[PDB]
Amino acid sequence: FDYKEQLPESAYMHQLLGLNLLFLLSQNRVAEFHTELERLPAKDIQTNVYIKHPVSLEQYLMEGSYNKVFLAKGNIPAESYTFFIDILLDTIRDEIAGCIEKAYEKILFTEATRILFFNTPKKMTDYAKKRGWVLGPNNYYSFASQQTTIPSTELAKQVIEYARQLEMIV
Amino acid sequence: TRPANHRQLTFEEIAKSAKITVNEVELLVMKALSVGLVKGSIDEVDKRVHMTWVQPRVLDLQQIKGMKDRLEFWCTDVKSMEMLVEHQAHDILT
Amino acid sequence: LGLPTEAYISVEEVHDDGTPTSKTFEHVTSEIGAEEAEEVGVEHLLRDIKDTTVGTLSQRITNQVHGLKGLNSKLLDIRSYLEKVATGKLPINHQIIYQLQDVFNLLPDVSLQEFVKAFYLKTNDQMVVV
Repeated sequence: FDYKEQLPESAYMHQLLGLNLLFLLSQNRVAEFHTELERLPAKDIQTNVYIKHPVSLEQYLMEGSYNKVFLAKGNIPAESYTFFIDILLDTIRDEIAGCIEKAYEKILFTEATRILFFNTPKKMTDYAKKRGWVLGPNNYYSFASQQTTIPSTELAKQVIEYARQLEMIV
Repeated sequence: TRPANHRQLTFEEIAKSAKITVNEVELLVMKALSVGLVKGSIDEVDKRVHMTWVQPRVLDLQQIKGMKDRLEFWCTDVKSMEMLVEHQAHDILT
Repeated sequence: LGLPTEAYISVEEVHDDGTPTSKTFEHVTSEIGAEEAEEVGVEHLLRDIKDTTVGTLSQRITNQVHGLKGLNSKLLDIRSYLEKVATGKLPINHQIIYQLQDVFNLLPDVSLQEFVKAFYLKTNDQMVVV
């Protein structure tokens, strides 16, 4: 992006650039992701494939079409886009979790396996052996939902503050 | 014995105490209130008794020590709020 | 913290609890009040170091702080007496124990919901006026 006038156009550039975008998505750095997209020129977002694919993955992931995100696995412009697809699957699982523990009531074992695209059923225990949302009640996958006293001290602080700014001379 | 925080007495609690099945705990609390020993009310839809008072009696040394401990805790609370207010209003105390 | 006058009156009577009777004093409530002919004098003598007979917010906050001072002092006195009674250096006074357990009886509850609701409601009204 810097020595633009002097540097000759490098056709062997978009590959690494989009691979960087994929890396940002992989480590859930959405802010930096969109900053670099903005840095990129406008046309490349819709013309090139190397960049379009990471753009497509991020767009799908923000919409919530995780099924499309997964189905995109086979669709990869160049094999270089590797190991970040894997870190991206891991991060997607983490985000699916985030959803589950922020806003659900309880997910049974079969439905947890269905929703979270875990590893083989035997390792399906994964992410409960790792995150462990206080699981266990009734069925081991009860999800243990992770969902009134006057704050007298704080109210006293604030009211005293009113009095202080009203009585001080200024 | 019970402090005011949870002085709500349940009928099952009374029954497990002095041995009467829970259909005359109402009459027991009735007579208790009538004699002037305990003031309050009976809310039997949810089966509870709100005792707001008790006939003060003569206690033992152990019970007086219990009261002393409770006074200690109360004093700690009072001093804490005292210090907080005096520290946060230092400029407007005449 | 307190008034300078404490008043007593002599009472000899057969104690209800059957403890041996002796001629001892009993407290009588005391206050300080003045005729107008003496208010005209006290006011003049104290005009130099007087406190405004109106609630300046600073004075009212001072009054509340002093109230907390006094409550702490009284609670310390009660605790010291109870400690002496428990350890035995003093005999038990049934009148004092009666009054203390009545105080505890009268302690209020704040965690109760239909009081927190009311407190929030009126706090909000007061702060709309503010």
